[PDB]
Amino acid sequence: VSKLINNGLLLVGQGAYQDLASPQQASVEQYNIIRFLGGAAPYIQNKGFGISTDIPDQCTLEQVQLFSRHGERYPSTGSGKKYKAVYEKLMSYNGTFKGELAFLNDDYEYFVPDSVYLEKETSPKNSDSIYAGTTDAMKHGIAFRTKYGELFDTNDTLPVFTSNSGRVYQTSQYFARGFMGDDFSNDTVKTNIISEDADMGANSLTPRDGCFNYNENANTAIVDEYTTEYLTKALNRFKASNPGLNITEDDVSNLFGYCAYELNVKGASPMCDIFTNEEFIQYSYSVDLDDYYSNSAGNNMTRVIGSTLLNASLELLNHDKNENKIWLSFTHDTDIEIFHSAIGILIPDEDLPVDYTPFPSPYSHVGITPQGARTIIEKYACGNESYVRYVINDAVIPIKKCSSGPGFSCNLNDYNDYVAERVAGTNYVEQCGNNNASAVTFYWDYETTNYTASLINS
Amino acid sequence: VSKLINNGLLLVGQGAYQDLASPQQASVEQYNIIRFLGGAAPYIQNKGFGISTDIPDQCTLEQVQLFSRHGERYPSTGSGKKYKAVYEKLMSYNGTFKGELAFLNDDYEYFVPDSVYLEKETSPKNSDSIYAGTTDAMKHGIAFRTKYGELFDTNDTLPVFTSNSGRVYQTSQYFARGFMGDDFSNDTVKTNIISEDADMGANSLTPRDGCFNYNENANTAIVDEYTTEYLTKALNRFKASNPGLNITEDDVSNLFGYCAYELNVKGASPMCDIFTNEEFIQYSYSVDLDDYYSNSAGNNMTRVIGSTLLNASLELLNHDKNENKIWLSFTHDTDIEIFHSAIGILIPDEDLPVDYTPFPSPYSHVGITPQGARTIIEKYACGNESYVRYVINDAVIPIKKCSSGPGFSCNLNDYNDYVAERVAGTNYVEQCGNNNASAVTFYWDYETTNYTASLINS
Amino acid sequence: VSKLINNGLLLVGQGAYQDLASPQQASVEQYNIIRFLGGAAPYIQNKGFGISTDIPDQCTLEQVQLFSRHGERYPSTGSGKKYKAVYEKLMSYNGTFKGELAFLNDDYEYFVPDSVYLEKETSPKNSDSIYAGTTDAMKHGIAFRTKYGELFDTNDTLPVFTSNSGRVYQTSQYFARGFMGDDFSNDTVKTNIISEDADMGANSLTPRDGCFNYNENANTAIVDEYTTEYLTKALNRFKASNPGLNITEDDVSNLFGYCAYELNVKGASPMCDIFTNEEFIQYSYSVDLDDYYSNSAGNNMTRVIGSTLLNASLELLNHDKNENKIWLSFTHDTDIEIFHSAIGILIPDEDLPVDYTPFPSPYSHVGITPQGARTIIEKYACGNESYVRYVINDAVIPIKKCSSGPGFSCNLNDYNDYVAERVAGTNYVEQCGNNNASAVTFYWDYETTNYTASLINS
Amino acid sequence: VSKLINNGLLLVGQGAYQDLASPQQASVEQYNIIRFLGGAAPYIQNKGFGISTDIPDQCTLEQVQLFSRHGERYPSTGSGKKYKAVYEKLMSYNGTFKGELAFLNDDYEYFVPDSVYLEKETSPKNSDSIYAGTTDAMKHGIAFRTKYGELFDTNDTLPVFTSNSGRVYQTSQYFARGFMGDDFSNDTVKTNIISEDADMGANSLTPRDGCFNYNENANTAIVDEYTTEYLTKALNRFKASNPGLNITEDDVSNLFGYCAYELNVKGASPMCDIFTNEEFIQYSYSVDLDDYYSNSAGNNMTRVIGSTLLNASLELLNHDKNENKIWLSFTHDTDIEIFHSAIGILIPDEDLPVDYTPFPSPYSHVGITPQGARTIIEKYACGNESYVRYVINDAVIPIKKCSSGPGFSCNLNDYNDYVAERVAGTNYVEQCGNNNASAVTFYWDYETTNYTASLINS
Ligand SMILES: *[C@@H]1O[C@H](CO)[C@@H](O)[C@H](O)[C@H]1NC(C)=O
Ligand SMILES: *[C@@H]1O[C@H](CO)[C@@H](O)[C@H](O)[C@H]1NC(C)=O
Ligand SMILES: *[C@@H]1O[C@H](CO)[C@@H](O)[C@H](O)[C@H]1NC(C)=O
Ligand SMILES: *[C@@H]1O[C@H](CO)[C@@H](O)[C@H](O)[C@H]1NC(C)=O
Ligand SMILES: *[C@@H]1O[C@H](CO)[C@@H](O)[C@H](O)[C@H]1NC(C)=O
Ligand SMILES: *[C@@H]1O[C@H](CO)[C@@H](O)[C@H](O)[C@H]1NC(C)=O
Ligand SMILES: *[C@@H]1O[C@H](CO)[C@@H](O)[C@H](O)[C@H]1NC(C)=O
Ligand SMILES: *[C@@H]1O[C@H](CO)[C@@H](O)[C@H](O)[C@H]1NC(C)=O
Ligand SMILES: *[C@@H]1O[C@H](CO)[C@@H](O)[C@H](O)[C@H]1NC(C)=O
Ligand SMILES: *[C@@H]1O[C@H](CO)[C@@H](O)[C@H](O)[C@H]1NC(C)=O
Repeated sequence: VSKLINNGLLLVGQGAYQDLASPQQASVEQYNIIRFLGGAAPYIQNKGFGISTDIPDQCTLEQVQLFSRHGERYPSTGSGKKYKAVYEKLMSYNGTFKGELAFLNDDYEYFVPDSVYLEKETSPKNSDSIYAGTTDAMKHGIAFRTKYGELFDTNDTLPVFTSNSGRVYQTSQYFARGFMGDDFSNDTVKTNIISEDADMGANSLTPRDGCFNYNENANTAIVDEYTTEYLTKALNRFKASNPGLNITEDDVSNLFGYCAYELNVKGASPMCDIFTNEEFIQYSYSVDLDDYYSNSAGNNMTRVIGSTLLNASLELLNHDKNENKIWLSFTHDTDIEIFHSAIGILIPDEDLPVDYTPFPSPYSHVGITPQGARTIIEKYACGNESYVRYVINDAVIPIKKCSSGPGFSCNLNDYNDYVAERVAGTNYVEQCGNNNASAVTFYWDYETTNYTASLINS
Repeated sequence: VSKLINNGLLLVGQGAYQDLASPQQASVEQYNIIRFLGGAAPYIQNKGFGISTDIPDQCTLEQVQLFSRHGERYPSTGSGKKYKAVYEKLMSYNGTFKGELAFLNDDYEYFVPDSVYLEKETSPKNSDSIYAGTTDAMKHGIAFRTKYGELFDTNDTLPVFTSNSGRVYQTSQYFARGFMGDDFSNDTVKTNIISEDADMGANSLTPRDGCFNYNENANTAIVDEYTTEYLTKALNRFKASNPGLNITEDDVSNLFGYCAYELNVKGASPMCDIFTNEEFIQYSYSVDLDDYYSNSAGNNMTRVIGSTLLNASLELLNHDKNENKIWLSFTHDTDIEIFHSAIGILIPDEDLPVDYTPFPSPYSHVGITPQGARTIIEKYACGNESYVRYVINDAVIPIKKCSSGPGFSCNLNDYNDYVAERVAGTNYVEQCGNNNASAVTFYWDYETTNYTASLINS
Repeated sequence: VSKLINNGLLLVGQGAYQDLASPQQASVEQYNIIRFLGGAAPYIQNKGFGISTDIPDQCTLEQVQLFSRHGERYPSTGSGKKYKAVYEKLMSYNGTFKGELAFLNDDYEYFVPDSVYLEKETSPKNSDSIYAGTTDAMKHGIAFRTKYGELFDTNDTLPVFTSNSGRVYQTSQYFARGFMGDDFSNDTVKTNIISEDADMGANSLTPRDGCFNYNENANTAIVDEYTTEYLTKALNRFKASNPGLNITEDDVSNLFGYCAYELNVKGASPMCDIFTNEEFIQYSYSVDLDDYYSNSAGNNMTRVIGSTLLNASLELLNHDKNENKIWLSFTHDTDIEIFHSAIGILIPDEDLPVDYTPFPSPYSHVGITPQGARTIIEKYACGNESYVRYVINDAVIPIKKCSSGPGFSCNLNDYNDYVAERVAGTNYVEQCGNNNASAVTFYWDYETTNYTASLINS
Repeated sequence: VSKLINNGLLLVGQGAYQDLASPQQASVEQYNIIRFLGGAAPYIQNKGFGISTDIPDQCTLEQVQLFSRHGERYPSTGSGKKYKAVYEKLMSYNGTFKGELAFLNDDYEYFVPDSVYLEKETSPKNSDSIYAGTTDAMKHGIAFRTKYGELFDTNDTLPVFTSNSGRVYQTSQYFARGFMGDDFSNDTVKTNIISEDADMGANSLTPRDGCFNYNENANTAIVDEYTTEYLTKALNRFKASNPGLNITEDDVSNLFGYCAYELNVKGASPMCDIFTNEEFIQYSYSVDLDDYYSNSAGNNMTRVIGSTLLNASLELLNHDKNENKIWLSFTHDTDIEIFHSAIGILIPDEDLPVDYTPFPSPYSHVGITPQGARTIIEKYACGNESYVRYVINDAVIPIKKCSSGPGFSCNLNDYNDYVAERVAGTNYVEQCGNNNASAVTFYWDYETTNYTASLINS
């Protein structure tokens, strides 16, 4: 395939630049396909606000907390089944594909040829893609040591906190290897594998698993009211070039995710080429809708689940005497998204509408959890005060009305009040129905508790 | 001066890319200096939403309206003279400048050589800047012809509507020249210069001029509540390196515009180097506040004023049969802002806060009126329906709840209801206290009325 | 068509960046398709040597000479015929195209639907392409006034020198309009249209036309020895996906130019997608070969033709008292290429080989004459000396062993000796067999001689 | 310090784009500062020729050899101490620095905090630079696995060959770690540390060490003929702004390396801002000259020395049946340069001139050995033939007259003839005067010879 086809991520051409003095006068980031793929496609930085991510001058790093998703991965078992099916449905067309689907004629292989890769991080070992998730995680580890490394005492073991999802675990490991470089060994790094079982309660990197009363589908109804007409138009366009083509809107909907994962896996996907920006945007909003209403503030149970890690993170912030200053936590998009429902920095004031497409989406799921998502809390001293701020996918995201400190940070005293108010009236044990652990302890007790859950293939 | 210094517009270096597979995974556009300079600095495209600006497939162009600001300019008289005063205060420091202000020692000339350039477009003739306002307008005209020229009948004169401001008028001419290329002549283009005189009432590209009850400064005390502490900190930093340096917070505040203008004029400004991102962002928000409360929905009078052009534009869209399909109007940022107060697509639901810095700014002045600002309405037919949409600084901005047409456009029928809602209860004559023209007629009566005001230097 | 397809010019993907800290560590320019299209595709800057194109500090601009090709154009009459034929040959395939050629099924229109555009500059009026040649020329004019404008006395008419090729003429005009801005009129610009008739002799912007003894095909034999096997491999690949496909290597060869012009005309060409880099590179070298041996030092008659303009240019350089300091000449690639055979700055020491592909090509035709090619001679004073240097497609190209002056320039005294040696033993009248004008005079006599040749459609 | 200053590597601003339709029409890579810093500054990819670095379609990887320099490093002892001496001369200026040297006033620290870092790779651990040498090596390993890993059998140990230089050795380990990812261990990788001791003779990654008749300084008097006038001019400029500043031309010459090293160490260097492009280019050529005459074909001894690795590499390509297909060798720039003296693909036909500055430099040292230099031989099968080609710093560099295979590769049969031609009449023992090992055996006998030299700080 020509290097002129699918050789980048931008759904815009050179036309963007045609009347500019400088290419820097152009706004082309908006057209990045990843932003429309619901967090399934490769890592992308948050749009951000222009705030420098450097620690401000005259401030000194006190502590950092990373909450990271796994890196890019193969489809899940469930999705893989869907994509393999739609591939088989497509391939069983009797006819030669024309138009956007013409690539389907060209000895087009299914991008997951071995199902053992389903659920796995893409890596140099199983993928030819530059967007390999383990690569993402290693490069992140490196970058992260570069920036926050002065907080690391090399006489200390680096603790790593990870759920037992194999891909989350492998992320944590590639991250730690990036961070530690040629000092990485079984002795300089201790990984605490925190089980996803419901019996971990709030003592978890996936506290939703112990929250029995949380129904992620509490709002599927409202989400289903959002138009799917773009799926029909697209299906109809495919049929116009391919008469008799037997696929549905359901098949078409699956092809956005198919695009995202083939991109992850192969580094380029012809499946990405079949949709217009406008279809991408509507697909994207249907994902924001789904995630907002399942995983964020649209679901009235995410505050309480999200607060477990908000609390623990705040405890870490408040304890300045801990020898360890670097908190490395790895988990899933959903956990990070629910954590964000409690953080409250990327959460809209009102529930998302379904009767129109809002611009922008008041809730951007990919701005919070792309593949390789990173939610970082920086703590630093400036004079006689400590300040806290969030760096979400490499953008500083100021806490609303707590952004007066250097780098639009929140005085730790004010951050205390902010968190208090976010978590007011939450009670995990009681709202969730789970009498296991009521709070996170694993950041503190991992030396005396063995977090060695075995890895699951999810 | 090293080509490594001020060789671009981005307030970020290469660290943005350091853990990515592709540079397209980076979000660096948030860091563009222009976005913090309040519309004073060169043109920049609206961040946008990824909507293809192309006319959608199966859609046929019917009409386009352009509402354009003048291009990049030299400082106005007031600002220029304020910049000259600050320059002179700096030059009379006795001492060698150190730190960020050191460039002041280096035969640093004031950037406006001749005060005759105040108020004027920068151009190849008066400026060595690639960011020249006339270049921007000319390239825009070319691009605009390339996009919309199928709508132009070459047997017909191109009408141009411009206010009689020199810079605005010159913009219109460079644009028309870009548009018409080697067909440009006093025969193929007829420019209607619409006076900024208050006696023009609503029949004006600057209807605020005839609005007597409009007080742009009505909300200054609110606006002035916003923090100036960053100015003090910046000043103290300058003083720390330059003991006894005698300038004010007011001076420092003017150095932002000085930066924006020296950038326009010279193509680079050492003065841009003296601020942190955090200062630019607060500066930027002070401008958003001032313009929101003066020129937008913060001021109760702007909806009535803005509605004059909104109505006129709607009359144009409603009228199928006009031989002329390309509307080209040139005016100031203020008029376009007030216009947008009535358009209502880039207007926040609520008044801007003053007691903290919101992220993002709920009202982005530079998203609407950068130098060389362009507000475009495209009208196109898809099937048996006509659709309208806005392209503001090269980004489609869908109308809230009127964006289900192709390319997120509004059915002209629905667009009628939207406009009616926007202009409801407005009355120029009565609200403004002006009994001259009550409505725009210049788009229709310009062949019988001689619109030929003499140019003013403002 | 997806904005992920053909949305740039680079025959490389994101893979180039995958192991870098900064995207600026990547070399991706080498992959620009334009460089392989033999000067037929849009303008591209010369690779260059990193030499700043600014006039050095402490130097002051004395004089500038532009020798410019026309901008991007539609195919010629001859080429158009070839491309239309290959399109018709392709379209008459009975079968559905598969593979690279699949786009041929998709209601693929021939990109020159009206033959009146053959030979013409692409423009906003006849083309949707951002690469419109008139746009290129206008933007150049603007840029050129920005840089060299201090040499322009606005009390003077700008003289423009152009051959009577309609597209060259139109280039000169769009250039002059860019340069003059809103001061462009019949009075501020005087265009001297220099006939391409053989009877102009050396008094010509196309002195090859008066050189009867010049045989551009003196070396076709050696050029034909260069491998064409890549054409077979490509043809075979097309046939493998399309059994029965009746096209030849001749057809395939025509498709590189078809790619180049559809790119010019439409801004993107699916025809560009059918070749590998390796085919592009070999096509490209066959063009370098052809042009080197026809138009440059491989042909023993180009020195003498090239010296006519080298001499005239040098005369202009030596006459510091001329009121006019800006020499604007427009002509064809071949004339500029032959001029370069005499200039000697981009000419290899040995003739090009044909029995292998050399890397790099010792003679890069597209580095000298892309569409919109610009060969500029800058003259500037530094202290008590004047210096001369070449800026070829926006890159400074130092004269070998005359690059000691500021900006790697040649002292005008040394430049005199350099030109003397380049033109030693040339005699246009005698070597060419033409007893018309023996030397260029039109730079000096255009006020008293009327250069108003009528425009030809070539 | 402003993010507008030193925020990139390019010695050009936005003016490069000002008359283009697409920024991809610009040639800005010529302006990269790295290309003028003589291999001292961060990694940069070879400018290259547009050849796709992908394995050609229908070709199957058979073998790869990597010859890698150490990554970016701190200054060597000598250079570091020279930089410290210049820093101290500058700091003892009594006076406030003005002009380009003003940053010297701003609590400007010397960039090597601890002399223990001299000779060492920059890494996340000792450096906050994105350009860290270890990061570069690690990312390279990842990329290399992604490209070549189909050739790796995971049942087999990965052998690594490195010299015992600390920085080289560390490079090899970061690379291997990138390559092996979470499979890296002392079991999956076996590193063979090949001593730099002269007693190693030709069985060495640094065979120049055992070559007694090799005088790297044989040609210093030739090299010293090249102009130093630019140093005087630079110095006089520094003096003009700083009266009585007491530094030499020698000092100024060292400030180029200081720039390169501070860039490596800090990620930005104010010292890079003190030179013009024209000075960097002359500096750059002084380094090309020195290295051409010391480490390449300018020195009569390098072909014999280089031929040791050329022969060994050829023995590897000739031997189909080795279970190991991935050769990873790590050594210094000097060894790779001398290697290239025998490879002969980036070697000029003639000795470099000294009496002027050629464009381009006929021998580009940084094109061969930037920090993190990579010379790769790929061997792949196309049909019943095997092909060999070179990828130097991410660019395919075809062998002259052996580039007609797919991807401009050389049939291994032809490659044998090429190598034989290159090594003809060479004899290490006799030409070098060293009777220790006469040939490389370490690639074959490393499982029976213990290659385990102790690390040196050089
Ligand atoms: C390093 O860690 C050990 C074991 O935790 C501790 O006892 C010792 O105090 C530490 N050494 C230094 C130099 O900090
Ligand atoms: C914790 O959760 C697990 C799984 O739901 C359950 O078996 C156990 O009873 C719980 N423990 C308590 C004390 O509720
Ligand atoms: C968070 O901590 C507060 C105490 O500050 C507590 O009342 C609340 O239950 C906690 N929320 C969760 C879900 O852990
Ligand atoms: C806009 O038009 C409406 C009727 O559509 C009219 O009643 C109203 O006064 C107009 N507003 C202005 C301010 O021109
Ligand atoms: C129109 O505007 C003028 C100038 O401001 C004002 O003085 C006059 O009263 C107005 N005329 C009418 C008819 O209201
Ligand atoms: C302008 O040009 C005219 C006519 O060529 C000439 O006579 C006059 O001297 C010039 N005026 C100035 C101010 O240079
Ligand atoms: C000049 O050239 C033309 C065309 O070739 C020819 O008719 C004429 O005779 C020539 N004049 C002389 C004096 O040779
Ligand atoms: C160039 O000028 C020289 C005189 O300097 C002359 O001998 C030669 O004929 C000229 N060459 C051409 C072709 O005009
Ligand atoms: C390279 O190998 C040849 C035989 O192929 C041998 O005669 C020659 O001496 C070798 N050169 C070196 C320097 O190892
Ligand atoms: C090998 O090299 C050593 C160390 O430089 C040298 O002294 C010795 O003579 C050599 N040995 C032989 C066998 O030539």
